[PDB]
Amino acid sequence: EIKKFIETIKGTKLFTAYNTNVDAIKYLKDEDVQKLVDEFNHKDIIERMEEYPRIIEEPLDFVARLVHSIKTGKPAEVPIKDDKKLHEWFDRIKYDEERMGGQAGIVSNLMATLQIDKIIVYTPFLSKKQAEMFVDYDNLLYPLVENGNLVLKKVREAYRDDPIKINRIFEFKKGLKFKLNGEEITAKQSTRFIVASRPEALRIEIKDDVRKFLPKIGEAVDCAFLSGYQAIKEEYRDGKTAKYYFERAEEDIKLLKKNKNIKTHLEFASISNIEIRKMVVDYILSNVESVGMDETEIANVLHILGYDELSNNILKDSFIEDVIEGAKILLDKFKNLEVVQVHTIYYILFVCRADNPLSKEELEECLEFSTILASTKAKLGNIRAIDDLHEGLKIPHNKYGDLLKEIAEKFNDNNYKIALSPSRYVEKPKSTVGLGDTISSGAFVYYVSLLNKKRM
Ligand SMILES: Nc1ncnc2c1c(I)cn2[C@@H]1O[C@H](CO)[C@@H](O)[C@H]1O
Ligand SMILES: OC[C@H]1O[C@H](O)[C@H](O)[C@@H](O)[C@@H]1O
Ligand SMILES: [Mg+2]
Repeated sequence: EIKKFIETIKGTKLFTAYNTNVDAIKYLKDEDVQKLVDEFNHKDIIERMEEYPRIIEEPLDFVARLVHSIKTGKPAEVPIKDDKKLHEWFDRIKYDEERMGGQAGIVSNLMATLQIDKIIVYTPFLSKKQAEMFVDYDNLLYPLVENGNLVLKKVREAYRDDPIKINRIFEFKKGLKFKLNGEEITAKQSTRFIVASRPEALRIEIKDDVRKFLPKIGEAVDCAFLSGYQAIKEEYRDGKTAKYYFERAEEDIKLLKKNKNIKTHLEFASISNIEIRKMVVDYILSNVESVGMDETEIANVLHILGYDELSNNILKDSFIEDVIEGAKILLDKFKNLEVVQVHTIYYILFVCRADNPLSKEELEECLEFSTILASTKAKLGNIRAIDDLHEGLKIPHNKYGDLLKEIAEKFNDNNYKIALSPSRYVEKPKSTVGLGDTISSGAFVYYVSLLNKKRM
């Protein structure tokens, strides 16, 4: 059964862009949080939470948004300003581990670990330290231009004297507790709060040298997993703007498809700036075949598209019926879209049109594979070998499963195909960062694999 999953994906080839970084991870304990809040007047924390800062300019902004994430039990990603004083305050924190971060980095590593035929990863900065966090696999490749020719080089050997990007990941578990202004706050969910660096010099783009060869890169692969748009700023000091990078990124997608119509996937993320979030919808979502979102992310998209009541209902009640309705709206709105994927702590869902070449059972097989990856990663923290997948396979489907599945399954009809795999939930997960990327990329690569297998 693991064998069979691995065989099925082996011939699939993947391009991924644009974001790789170091994720410096802190596993928060009660006392770590208590110490963070005790550095401030508890009243100042409550007042700053009322303001809801969407960018971290001083440590109090961080503490406010972290408490908010713990209290609501919801993940968030919030950018920092680049100043020294703030950067240094964050360095005094003792991190427990460093690992590959960023969608394109995590997905690359996963697919190298799973031993698919080829992975081509692009990111603009590739320092030695960064490159050496990639998995050692001869067919995990980075595109270089040498004497006017495209060279695909093993990523770990392709490094140069580039700067390094570091994001800071604050992981907490269900049951974590602390006191703020007399109130004991207890985490009801295990999740993570991300402090996002957006270094001025690091652009979400393919640089001109490589960009000339995007069509050839597309022909070399079967599909593309794209993300990183979440770090685009409205303005750069050199006068470039979000619009410039978004127009360019939309064109990247057409260039990739120019000589081969590969499947492309957008992975959404928590995007603090609502103007950037809108641009991801307008420029990227409109041009891809697959989209991966959590529940909050689909609500956010729906709100951008003017479906305010449905989006707020999703946020409020998380009814699977409402999520499905939202997915259908996306399918109806975006003709290029073939599959809408939503993942929550309870399930992963695919919504497709009836005309999709895959059957409902084949869609299910994609999701069942993906859930094994995600639960393995939740248990161990990392998927280091194919053999690790036996961990995920031991964990049973969560107790809401038959029920969620039953509800969703009734929306299969003449117009739409729906598949749902309940999560295989682990009470005390080692970590949560990258679980979505793991599930989304697994499901998508499996989907592409089954399409191509059927086409022959
Ligand atoms: N504690 C956990 N234990 C096992 N699996 C987990 C989690 C959590 I937190 C999330 N997930 C799985 O990751 C996917 C992305 O949220 C979800 O869809 C889900 O499959
Ligand atoms: O999916 C997890 C990744 O996604 C995010 O968008 C973060 O920027 C990155 O730090 C993290 O590794
Ligand atoms: Mg995600």
